[PDB]
Amino acid sequence: QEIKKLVDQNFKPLLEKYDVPGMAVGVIQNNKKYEMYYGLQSVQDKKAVNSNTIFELGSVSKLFTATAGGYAKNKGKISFDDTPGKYWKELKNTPIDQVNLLQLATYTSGNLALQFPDEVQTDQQVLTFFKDWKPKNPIGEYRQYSNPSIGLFGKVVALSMNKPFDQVLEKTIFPALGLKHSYVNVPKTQMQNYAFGYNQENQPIRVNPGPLDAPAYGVKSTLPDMLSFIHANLNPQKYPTDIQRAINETHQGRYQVNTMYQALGWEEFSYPATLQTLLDSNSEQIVMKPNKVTAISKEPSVKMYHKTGSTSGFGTYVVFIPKENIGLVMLTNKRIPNEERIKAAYVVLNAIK
Ligand SMILES: *[B@]([O])([C][N]S(=O)(=O)C1=C(C(F)(F)F)[C]=C(C2=NN=N[N]2)[C]=[C]1)OP([O])([O])=O
Repeated sequence: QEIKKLVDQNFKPLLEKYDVPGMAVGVIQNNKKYEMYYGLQSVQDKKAVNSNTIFELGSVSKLFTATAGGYAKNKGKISFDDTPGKYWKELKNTPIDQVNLLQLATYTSGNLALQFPDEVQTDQQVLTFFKDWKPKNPIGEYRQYSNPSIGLFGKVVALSMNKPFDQVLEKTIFPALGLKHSYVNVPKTQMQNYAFGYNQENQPIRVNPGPLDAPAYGVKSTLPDMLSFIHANLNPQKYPTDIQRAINETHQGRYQVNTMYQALGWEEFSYPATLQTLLDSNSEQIVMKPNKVTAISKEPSVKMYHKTGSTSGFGTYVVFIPKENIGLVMLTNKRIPNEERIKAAYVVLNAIK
């Protein structure tokens, strides 16, 4: 009743403030979905954002990679104590076959940065990168937010399931989540629904191919689909047994970096959380530098979870709180500062609770 008015108060000004052509905000509360749409999926085409608009999720893709890993661990196909060598035959007995599937997933190999270097691109020279991989920091002790790390994990998960990564998500994970319009590759019959992203010059753009892009930042979805994914995270008991387990796996905190608990993809906090706690989670320091991990001391009673994502032309934020049975999704076709994403959501979900 007030939900639409709250989103209007808190999300709608951001379109003018950052010259964002288009935005989709979804709220799910007590199993009722609310969708709110603003502006255009394509400026040049004057095509409006609607329930069919496909946006790039950026690193919110990692939540799908994490979920696919939980599914594989609960079908017996993998173990999070394993190392890559067990699956990627060409890496076995190399120094990367010393780091385990969990550590890759949660960014602790000691020696992986946010990107593969630009020169790495083909299937052949990704293999060579990890062959010549040599340690630096103490395996398992330092959190380094990393596309190569989680990418490796996804590629491994795919190996364990026999099928390439793109097929794991589209033939296995997305259907098991009831998602009808989420893709690693947008088919031809859906290109008309794929938004333009818009860069900082407001030029229209879409995501560039890169090494192990699919598992790290390569998923595209709609607002109804993302609201179903949040529904699943809030109420997994209803889903097939194996995806229930996969989902519960993604909620288990593994370590803390001060006040952010790292789960499989999801960031976890004690609920209620202060706004500032939610922001610090995505600081330069956490995001860009290595940081020393600490074991979980206070196991939070009531937990919330979040994740940001960005491609060059798109912004995503996703948040849910199990015990309040509430969640939010924001999708945009121009990046806005992570902090503005996190803050508007804070004010809406509080105002409703
Ligand atoms: B993720 O979405 C990964 N972010 S990223 O920083 O590695 C990244 C970006 C961008 F800089 F936008 F974030 C963009 C692209 C891109 N590739 N082709 N077109 N754009 C790839 C990676 O997590 P967070 O939210 O922390 O940035």
